[PDB]
Amino acid sequence: MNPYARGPNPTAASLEASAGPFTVRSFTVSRPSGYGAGTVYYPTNAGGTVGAIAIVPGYTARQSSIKWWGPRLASHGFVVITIDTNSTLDQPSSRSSQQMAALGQVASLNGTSSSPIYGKVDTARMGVMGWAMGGGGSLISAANNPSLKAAAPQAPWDSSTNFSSVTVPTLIFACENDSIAPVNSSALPIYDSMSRNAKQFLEINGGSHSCANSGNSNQALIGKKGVAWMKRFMDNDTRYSTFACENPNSTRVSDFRTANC
Ligand SMILES: O=[N+]([O-])c1ccc(O)cc1
Repeated sequence: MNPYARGPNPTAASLEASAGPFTVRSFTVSRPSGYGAGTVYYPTNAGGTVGAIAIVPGYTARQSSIKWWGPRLASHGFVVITIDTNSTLDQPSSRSSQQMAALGQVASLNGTSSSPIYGKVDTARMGVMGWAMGGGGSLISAANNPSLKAAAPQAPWDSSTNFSSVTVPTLIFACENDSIAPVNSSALPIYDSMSRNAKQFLEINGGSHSCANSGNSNQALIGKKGVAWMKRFMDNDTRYSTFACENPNSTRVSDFRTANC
């Protein structure tokens, strides 16, 4: 009787696949509200309203770096907006404001009859993702908006690592050999600061700073985990509890931690 459960029962194979069960379409945002540019990905056949996820790139970067998440997540039953920031050189606090503005605009479009996502979104169920400074921005978003249902930043950085205010379920993807935002001074301290949430830390063996970006060679695992985390926590969908919470016990993972999951 979970009103938010969508799609067939998951399997490892179905979550590792390039595409989930639903057909995906996309469109460009005509007039971004409070951010630079956006692409919205959505399922055409999810069978009920779905939650929305906003995804932000890192410093200097654009939608291309994070775009693979759009179809991957949308095909499992989410509306996903990938953004460009107002400036490629925006810092994490500005990136958080823009991420939240993008979620607001998804809500606007859900109420706009000419939009392809008209009536497709449950605006009460939202999540945040992003790379590097965009990952820091996602954590700021979560700290400031505790009704967000999930966060899953990748290779995050912020000038502070104290995210003890975050009560939103948070999965941190990290990249072992990150030279930009080293794990030991960025992703791991951030993970360790969070005391009141379901949380997880998944470090990719040998990964550079771009190890969770479009074109990575761990899309099966990373995509399984991101989808599972969003499903479990955005949809309250306990079919995904093991996928969300498990240690993959994988040679592709150099460090795994989880708590309250
Ligand atoms: O953009 N970032 O991910 C950064 C920026 C500066 C820094 O010293 C470390 C990481």
